[PDB]
Amino acid sequence: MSKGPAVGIDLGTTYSCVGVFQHGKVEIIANDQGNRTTPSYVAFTDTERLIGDAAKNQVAMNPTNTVFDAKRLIGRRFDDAVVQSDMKHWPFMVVNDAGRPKVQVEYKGETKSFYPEEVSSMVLTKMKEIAEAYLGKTVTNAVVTVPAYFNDSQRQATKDAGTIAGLNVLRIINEPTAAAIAYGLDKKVGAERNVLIFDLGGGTFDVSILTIEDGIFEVKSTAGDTHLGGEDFDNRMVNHFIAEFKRKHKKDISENKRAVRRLRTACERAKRTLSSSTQASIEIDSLYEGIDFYTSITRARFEELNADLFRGTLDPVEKALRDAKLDKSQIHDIVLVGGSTRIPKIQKLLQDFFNGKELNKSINPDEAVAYGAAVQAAILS
Amino acid sequence: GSNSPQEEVELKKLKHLEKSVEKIADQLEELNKELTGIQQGFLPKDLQAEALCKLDRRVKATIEQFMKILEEIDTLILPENFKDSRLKRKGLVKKVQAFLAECDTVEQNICQ
Ligand SMILES: Cc1ccc2ncnc(N)c2c1
Ligand SMILES: [Cl-]
Repeated sequence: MSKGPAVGIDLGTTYSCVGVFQHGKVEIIANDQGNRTTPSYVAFTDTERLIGDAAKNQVAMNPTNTVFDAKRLIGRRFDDAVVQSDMKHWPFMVVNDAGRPKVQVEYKGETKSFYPEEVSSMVLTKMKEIAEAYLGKTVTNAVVTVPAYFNDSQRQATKDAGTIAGLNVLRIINEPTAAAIAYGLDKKVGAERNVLIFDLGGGTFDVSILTIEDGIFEVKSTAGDTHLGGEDFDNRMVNHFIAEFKRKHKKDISENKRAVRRLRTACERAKRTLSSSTQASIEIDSLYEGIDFYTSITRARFEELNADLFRGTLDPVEKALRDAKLDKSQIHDIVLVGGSTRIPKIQKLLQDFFNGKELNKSINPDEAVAYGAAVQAAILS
Repeated sequence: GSNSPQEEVELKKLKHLEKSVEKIADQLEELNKELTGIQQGFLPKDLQAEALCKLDRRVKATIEQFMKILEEIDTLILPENFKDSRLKRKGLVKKVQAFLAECDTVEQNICQ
């Protein structure tokens, strides 16, 4: 294979995305399964190592040996409050190796430990292979994104993950900076502009305020909730339908894991439908004890069930503005990143907070960060 | 006697699912035959527990495949007038559920 162009990779907590700037435009590259985003999952079995969709697809089968959330560990010390808190909820083992966290798994019948950058290199190897499979050319150069709050150790470890994956990391750039680059906010004529990045996706909520003066990006403030996402909105819908089944049939489906999973999957789909329709219907035959569950939910009810969570997204916005020493009227551009920003109520709440100001939302919010990184990668080529 | 072309679209998705169920049911049948073999006791007893527990990954893969079939079936919306599609969906869910209860029987007899 001949030498290909440089790529932009958004290394995410739950999913990763790879893009390429070619023919004057960014193309978001689909994986082997035809998916534009790949789960940041690595599975270790008795026979193989699985990355992405193949790793996520077998998680139920191999929960302990399926690693995810490596990004929550990368560049951190074992005794970090974040590492110690997150550990309680992971099915895989996290061990201490001289102050450093390591994931401990069973791989081909052997106990093996991996540093978070070794796990993240496996995900980066997959993104590199996804790019090569599409282009039909070798891929070496890439721009990899990191959250704006990442420290020196977290940034170095992400760069190290790229080096292990055989990538030449051209630059490491902030996720909110990548999103501002995607919308070309650094190319707009005039004085300094204040940009608010509203990132609600990949199981985290990040609000960043940037000051772009003569194309130079300055992080003024970062705020958010590290454990907020679409899964929280799904849980509210699941709870609504569990209560509804109890009211209608006087039966509790909650201790039947398969019934709860069928309902949860149906709610994830229903939530997505409610971003474009005002009603979503669900038909689940023989959900529990032979009872068919045929129901529906309106966008209004979904908004009612999640009213506190949606409104609560404005608290890190106000905190970011306060820390940046800025009034909401001083924000020139608002950018929506993450899949959950597709929710019409979230858009409505945010636009109303900014007194009817139009939102930058044209670029697919799941792909905006890889998009900006692909633009940067082409610029640095 | 008001069979619609639109219902043909639905019945085709269901038929495909029925075929997928047949392939997974064949894997379950093979697992059932292997589980039965080990139960005979021709293996050294000190090694019976490990052979039974070696069937765990396969049983779990079978369960997962049936769960993914149910999740796919659950995406279907069939109007009340699609009587034949509703009966095929119902029959298929019940068949998968009876296969899942057989998988559960295997899980209760291995790694114990
Ligand atoms: C692709 C897609 C479509 C609609 C959505 N609605 C809400 N949250 C998401 N994460 C969504 C993703
Ligand atoms: Cl593609």
